[PDB]
Amino acid sequence: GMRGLAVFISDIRNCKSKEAEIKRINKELANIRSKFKGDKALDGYSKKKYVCKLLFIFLLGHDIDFGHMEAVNLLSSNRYTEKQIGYLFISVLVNSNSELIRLINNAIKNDLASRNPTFMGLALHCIANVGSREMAEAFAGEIPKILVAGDTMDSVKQSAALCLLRLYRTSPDLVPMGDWTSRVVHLLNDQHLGVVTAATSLITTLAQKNPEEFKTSVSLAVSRLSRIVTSASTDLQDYTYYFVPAPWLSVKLLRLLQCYPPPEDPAVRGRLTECLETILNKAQEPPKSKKVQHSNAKNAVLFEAISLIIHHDSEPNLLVRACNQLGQFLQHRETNLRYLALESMCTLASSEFSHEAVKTHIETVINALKTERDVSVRQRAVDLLYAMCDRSNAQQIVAEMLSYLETADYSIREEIVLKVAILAEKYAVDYTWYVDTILNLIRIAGDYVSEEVWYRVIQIVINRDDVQGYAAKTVFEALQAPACHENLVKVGGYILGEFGNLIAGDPRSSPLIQFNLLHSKFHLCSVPTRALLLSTYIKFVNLFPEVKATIQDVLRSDSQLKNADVELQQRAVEYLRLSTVASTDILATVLEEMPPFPER
Amino acid sequence: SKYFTTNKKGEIFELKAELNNEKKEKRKEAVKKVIAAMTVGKDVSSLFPDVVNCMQTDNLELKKLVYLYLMNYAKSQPDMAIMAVNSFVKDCEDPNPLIRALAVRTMGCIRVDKITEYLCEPLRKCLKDEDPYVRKTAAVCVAKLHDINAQMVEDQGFLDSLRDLIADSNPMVVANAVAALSEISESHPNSNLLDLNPQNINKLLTALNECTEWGQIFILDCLSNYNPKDDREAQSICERVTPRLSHANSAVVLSAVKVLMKFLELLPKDSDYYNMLLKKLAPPLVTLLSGEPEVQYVALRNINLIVQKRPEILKQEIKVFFVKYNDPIYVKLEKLDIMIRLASQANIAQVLAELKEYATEVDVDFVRKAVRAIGRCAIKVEQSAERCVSTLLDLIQTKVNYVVQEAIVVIRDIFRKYPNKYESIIATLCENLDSLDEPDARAAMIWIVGEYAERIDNADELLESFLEGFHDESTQVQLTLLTAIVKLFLKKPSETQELVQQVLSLATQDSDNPDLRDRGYIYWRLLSTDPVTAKEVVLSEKPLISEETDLIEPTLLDELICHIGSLASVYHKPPNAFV
Amino acid sequence: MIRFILIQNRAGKTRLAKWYMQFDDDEKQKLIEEVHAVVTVRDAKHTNFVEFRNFKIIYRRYAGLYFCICVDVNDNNLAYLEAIHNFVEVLNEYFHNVCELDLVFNFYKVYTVVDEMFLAGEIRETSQTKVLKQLLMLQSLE
Amino acid sequence: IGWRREGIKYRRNELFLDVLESVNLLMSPQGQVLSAHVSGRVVMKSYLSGMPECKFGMNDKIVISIAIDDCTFHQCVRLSRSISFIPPDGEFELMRYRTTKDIILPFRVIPLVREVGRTKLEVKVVIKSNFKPSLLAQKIEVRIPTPLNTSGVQVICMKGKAKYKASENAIVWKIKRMAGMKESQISAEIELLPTNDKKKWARPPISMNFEVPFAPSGLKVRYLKVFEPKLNYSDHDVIKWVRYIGRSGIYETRC
Amino acid sequence: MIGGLFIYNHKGEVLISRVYRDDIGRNAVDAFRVNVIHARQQVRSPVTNIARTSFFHVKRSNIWLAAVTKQNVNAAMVFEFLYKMCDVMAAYFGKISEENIKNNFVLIYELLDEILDFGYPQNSETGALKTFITQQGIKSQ
Ligand SMILES: O=P(O)(O)O[C@H]1[C@@H](OP(=O)(O)O)[C@@H](OP(=O)(O)O)[C@@H](OP(=O)(O)O)[C@@H](OP(=O)(O)O)[C@H]1OP(=O)(O)O
Repeated sequence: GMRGLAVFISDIRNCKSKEAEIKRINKELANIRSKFKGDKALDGYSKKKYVCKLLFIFLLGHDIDFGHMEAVNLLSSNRYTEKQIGYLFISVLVNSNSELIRLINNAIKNDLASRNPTFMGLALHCIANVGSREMAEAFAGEIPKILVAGDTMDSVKQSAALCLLRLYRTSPDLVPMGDWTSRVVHLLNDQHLGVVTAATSLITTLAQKNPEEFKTSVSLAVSRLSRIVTSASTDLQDYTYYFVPAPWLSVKLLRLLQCYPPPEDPAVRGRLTECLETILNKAQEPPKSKKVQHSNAKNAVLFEAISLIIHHDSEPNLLVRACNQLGQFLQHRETNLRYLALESMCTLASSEFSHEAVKTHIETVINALKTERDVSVRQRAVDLLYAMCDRSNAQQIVAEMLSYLETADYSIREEIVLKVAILAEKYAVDYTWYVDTILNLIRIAGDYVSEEVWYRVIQIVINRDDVQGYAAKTVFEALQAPACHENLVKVGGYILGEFGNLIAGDPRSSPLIQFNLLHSKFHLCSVPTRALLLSTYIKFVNLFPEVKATIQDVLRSDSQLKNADVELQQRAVEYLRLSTVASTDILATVLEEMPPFPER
Repeated sequence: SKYFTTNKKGEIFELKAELNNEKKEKRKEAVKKVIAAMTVGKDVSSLFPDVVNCMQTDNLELKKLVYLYLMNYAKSQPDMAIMAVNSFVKDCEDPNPLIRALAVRTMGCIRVDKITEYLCEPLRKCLKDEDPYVRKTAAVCVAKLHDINAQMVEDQGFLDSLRDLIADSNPMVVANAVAALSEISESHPNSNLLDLNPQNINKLLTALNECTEWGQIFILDCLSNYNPKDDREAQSICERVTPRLSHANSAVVLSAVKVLMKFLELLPKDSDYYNMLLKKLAPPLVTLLSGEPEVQYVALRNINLIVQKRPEILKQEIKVFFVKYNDPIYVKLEKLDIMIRLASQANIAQVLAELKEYATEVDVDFVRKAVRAIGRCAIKVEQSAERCVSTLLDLIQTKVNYVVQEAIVVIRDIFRKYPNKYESIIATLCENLDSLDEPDARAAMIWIVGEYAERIDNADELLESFLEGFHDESTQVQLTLLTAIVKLFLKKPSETQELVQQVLSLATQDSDNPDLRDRGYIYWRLLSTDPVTAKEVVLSEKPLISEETDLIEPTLLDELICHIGSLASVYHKPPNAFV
Repeated sequence: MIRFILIQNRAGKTRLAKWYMQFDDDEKQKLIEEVHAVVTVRDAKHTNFVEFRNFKIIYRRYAGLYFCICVDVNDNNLAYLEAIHNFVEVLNEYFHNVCELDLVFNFYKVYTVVDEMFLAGEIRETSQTKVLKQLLMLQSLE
Repeated sequence: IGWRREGIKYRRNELFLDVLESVNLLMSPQGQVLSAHVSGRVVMKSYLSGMPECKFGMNDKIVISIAIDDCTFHQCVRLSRSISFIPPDGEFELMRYRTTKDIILPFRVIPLVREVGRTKLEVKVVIKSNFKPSLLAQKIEVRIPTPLNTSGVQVICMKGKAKYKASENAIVWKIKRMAGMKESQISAEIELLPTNDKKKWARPPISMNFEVPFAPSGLKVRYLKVFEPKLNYSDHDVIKWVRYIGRSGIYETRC
Repeated sequence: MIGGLFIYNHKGEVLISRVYRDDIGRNAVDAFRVNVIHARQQVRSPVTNIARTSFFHVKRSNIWLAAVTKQNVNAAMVFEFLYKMCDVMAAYFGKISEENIKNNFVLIYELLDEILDFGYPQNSETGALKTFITQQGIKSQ
């Protein structure tokens, strides 16, 4: 290698301070020019190396405002290691100086025009790494030529295809659909799969604006994919990776095919179906290696096939088969596969030919969530249950959501509560179910529950009223946990104030017990809740006279009557003196049943 | 697979060469470089045998580096430090006490039951060691030992071994056995810490004279726990603690103050010690607001409780707590709380001037709390009210939006405290109805039209101005406006009905809020049933809000006085909040 | 397509960076920080895939270096997850049990290896066999 | 000096500070902040006699296609905690900044989208105001884009009002005002004429506009002290307003 | 007492640390990172209680010095301790900055074992420590 490089680097690591680093960097920069300016011209070794150091410094994050001419002269060296560093330097530090750009283009002109594929290589990569407009103008017409010419070497070909692709993404106008097209297409039948792999990328990008121009590829892509996926143990030994034949080219071919509708030639359609059926079978075969690389490679192919199946949306057997294979992934230690499986099923649940297939796995989705650890995976499990939810599901879905919530983290609570409410509204069988859901939603995670939603659950307990006693007891048994949060105390206290009589008969839930329970929440609650509890409290004075004085002395108290809050003190005075002044007929007139709400 | 796990080259192999290189200056550089790698999360565990062999040394700086490295694996995995245990015990009857201690502290920062065996007896010798830096580190080590689970009964030849070292010829040593003692003691059965007590106090409060900055405090804190009997016992206890304007203000100072306030249950002014002690305590506390900003916050959170208990102490000293513009927000705010806790009938003088200062500044949060503060001035001290309301009226004239709204809210609470007094101002207050965005303020005006409806004739058109956009409106305002208008009616029938239909009809028929709906009905069922019994039930003489705002329940306040140093003293919360 | 590839250590320090999109150096630095923040915070219970700005990142951790490919949302996750490993196997053969410092002292050769396997935001060559043979032919030259 | 000429005088020495911030977000339908940045500037409007020396103080938040953390001060600003300057007279920009960390996102947008085959699309979107309840956000708009092949649309919303605009392929929902710590919903049943004929609907994001009375970066002004040496008045004599306006920039949620 | 001492950088990264009680794991370091260092619209105070765990902190240029416990400690002490550690460090290597911290990892571990045993604040004014401390501080300007 270059000793002076290795030393500079070792000195930079031994440095015991960002001071000393910066000193050793400024030292080298002086030395480097110096020697660039110096009267004695340098050997290739030294240019090559000092450029290289400049690149290094740059990659540590420091500025470099010279070197560029020296990097450019290396281009014209006939020594590979010298070219390589010059080409790397200009690829990493792109400078504006249109004097240099012209020189760089000469070098590329020569190297390309040399017939040396290493030099052709460096040239094509430089172009491809930099993609300058000026580079496009110099070369965009030549690259297709090199790509097709009968005589250029495979490695050059590969490098030229992807070069061209980049020229097409940054400078499309310098890449008209000339005459090379079909000769590009023919590359799909090359023996060197690296070449095939390169061309497929090119063609894919080209066929998104130019479908008719490359529509020839479909047939040759199907042929290749099918020969590939049926290849034996001892076939494509180069391109077999952990017993999987040509996973990356397979993916790519499958992707090219997503540019087009189903092949129009029946026989072709058939070869493609045979093909996918085959991929789909291999997923059912057990691993040939216990190494995760094998199945990741296999599944990459599977999933791209699954994508193709979705996009064609035309073979219902395949969609169904795809669902079921996805479903078996949901029960896997691989977080990666769990994740991708939920992802693809979610897509699959919006096509008729697959919607009901997806519904089939409800139970597995729920069991996966019920025991999942990656939050992104839980997230997506819940999104699937929302996707697959209808009338047949609503209740099973809601019940498990609720169940999951009882012991849920926090990460996920917010989303599920929102979902529970929404599905409840849309799919409520009967009023009662709904109320059973909401009240329990509120008991478990009322901190996330909307006002609109708790307004509604109260507002509903009128119209179809026969739920009042249930509501009353539920709210009660809920409230009597030491745990217990605010929007419960709100709905809890509103309901018991209004229908607590239906549960006062039980001595486990007497007026006095109801009351104290509520009051053991009171001084912990925000002031609007206490405004509400104060109304509960006087309703209690009216319904239960057995307990009017326990209540009056919580009202006569200082902390109620001299309350800093206007509404609290207003109510505590208005109510204290209601229980005192007027009649008992009056009191009962004023705090009666409370009329039912109107409609939408 | 095991890519980059390569052992036969890379940075690990390189550093291993240098840990084995025969020049101890290059080996020192290895061990540092390995300490620097742990610190950047590199797995240097591979090297542990080569780094342990660097301890086979004369050079001090070298052993020192290895102990550091071994101390990093104490907490990380205590299993990784079970493998140099045989030559720890060796390194604690060593020549040089610097090394002796260095095996004891590192033995006691390891957390598994392979530690009981080799250390039970060597620590027995570091407490009987003739060098006090080792007995400083043995004392703290005895404390470390209890930490690891189980009671043990050879442990009751260890508690006593500690009690010995409370009696010692070194304030560093004794003051640490003390720290050990109270801590170990608070995994609590009752009668622990030997009540050879009348004596051992004399040993603590002598140590405290000559003691280090931090030795004093472990002392001070361990006293307060105990209740003396009778009575003049208390006297000299407290006459020793006197020179605490010491080193570590405020830990020293406040850990004293803690003691100097549990023992203020004397027959007080039978002998004026009480009057001596209280003259003393003002100056030192005052000094802690010169200290540093953080240290202050704590000081003030204690001062706050202290001022509520023994208000005499800082009564004369309010200017101490005036706000500096550059004070962090949290020192500003606690300053403010206390400024009002001390607002005497006399110092409202500048105190009020000192808040007009604050409400004109740029820190919007602090501005607001300042004009609240003026509020609870008018409310605490009755004779300021007139001048507070004047100031408030001035601030409102500036037209600074946030100041106005805060002021209006405060003015409402003042009317409630001093009814039928500041009524001409109402007219000038309604002038600013244009620019009240915030719910609170709108609710205050509305309540103020109130309540004084029968004073003002436009009152209807005013209250009607809100019925347009009754929704869009804070449910607090809605409530307040409901109540406001039933007042209007309960003193002007015929006149009001123009509108009062609307408002009951909007709470009852239009509002989704069930609490609000309730209230419309309740009022609808009073008014449209009994035209006089309603007046009784609403317009009753409400009692006067007495200033309960900032104020702690007197029982809880004594709990927190018996804690003044601690965390509970900052949270103003009992330790039940964190078991 | 691939937008960029990074190799980084636990500490945040970059050991390789190859960009297939226009960014200024300030931005390149910001992205390098952002990626470190996202990836060093995840234990082995997390997936190897995570959304990142308007793209996503496939990553794997070999000891104390994180290999990271940032790609388009619609690109195949496992394809790239295994591209990474295929690349690491090449690196491992080319440097005979590769270690972090190999990528430091030979940093300019690392780019050679990359351009072999990736060009213009796409997989170029996947064959370990071919890549090594080219690489060793390249090394023998002057 | 050279930005502040000699012998200025005013009966009434005032100054105004306007903190003006724009907040940008991209977010996943799961609520993962993919990118976010705030662009800000403090604008000072100063009417102060003489040559006032000013000492300005603020909280920790600012440190001194890809957003970079940055801060740029007026030519007048000197550095040392705190910033100090003799300001130009009237209005000027004291500082410009950009932050990327610890941004306060005024709203969470939670989309629920459901492609029923190829003929109906169901869209629900809930927005949560994520700030102090005592504060109010205004000029809220939610803009929910629809696919091109949209036959028709029916929309229900309980708060504000909304409607489908076909030239813009968008449901546009408006809320005049909304307090912190509230929640709101809209539902939409969109009908689809099925062309396509290749390519699933490539779905553009949901975007919001709003305005809030605080700095989504967290910037808080703590002091601004005026010291005029020659003249008659002091910092106690100077009237001072602060305003915070937080505006939406590109505030996007993928659906 | 002082059950955990961590020093962060301007991004909530643990630059260097030393636990003193097993009663606090990773769950501590994160809480402080998430709620204090990357705090949103919260009432900042030098002392915070989250997860039933208390947190003290000071700030130096861009550096976060934290101190942590589940005990009912002498609050006043912690800050007093902490200002002296900063008195110590700055007298070994000047400015108390992310760089200078970074240059002196070996040294700082050493001040820590010495300045603080099992969490108990010990004799920690410069001159006393010239005996017990072997390293020098890499001062830069
Ligand atoms: O490091 P130094 O001892 O100063 O030697 C350097 C230099 O190394 P750096 O410039 O990279 O530090 C050369 O390169 P290497 O071969 O070590 O990589 C070179 O030596 P060569 O001429 O053999 O290349 C040269 O010249 P010299 O031969 O005179 O030592 C020069 O030293 P000067 O700075 O004294 O020219």
